[PDB]
Amino acid sequence: VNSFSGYLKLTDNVYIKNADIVEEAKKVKPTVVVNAANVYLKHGGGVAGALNKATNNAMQVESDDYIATNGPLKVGGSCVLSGHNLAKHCLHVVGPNVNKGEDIQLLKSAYENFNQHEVLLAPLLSAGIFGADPIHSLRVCVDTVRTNVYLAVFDKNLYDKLVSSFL
Ligand SMILES: O=C(O)c1ccc(O)c(F)c1
Repeated sequence: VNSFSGYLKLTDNVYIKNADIVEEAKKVKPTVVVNAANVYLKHGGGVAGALNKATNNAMQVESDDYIATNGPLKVGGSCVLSGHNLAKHCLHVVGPNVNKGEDIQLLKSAYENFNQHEVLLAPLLSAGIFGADPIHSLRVCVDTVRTNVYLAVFDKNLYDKLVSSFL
């Protein structure tokens, strides 16, 4: 049994809810929240800007030190950093950004990072400002992630379309 409430069950291991990820993390304090990161860990908009704003910019300060030491992530890759006031840990995962021309086949590689964690609160990778089709992102999630994932979908309209169209 875990703390997540109000989710619709899609599969054995994937759950979904219409919720602002910033507010869900604050309520649950999950072991892992996933950030929709870029390779530079520059958290300016979308899930990253909102998560980072909720940490009062402490996520960005920590991230800048990580990049200064290690250099940029790979598209499809990840790193584990602090969850600050939102979670124990933040798993920063880089999905491909269609608005930069990145290979959508890298979305499966991105979701494979989730399998290193037993339970996660996450957004749909490569959705929203990353430019991918969220229906596709949910299909790749279900077909790739084997650990227990609780997906927070920001837009109510999109949430209802993802549920209604789910195979
Ligand atoms: O899921 C998203 O796309 C999401 C969530 C919260 C935000 O503030 C945002 F800009 C985007």
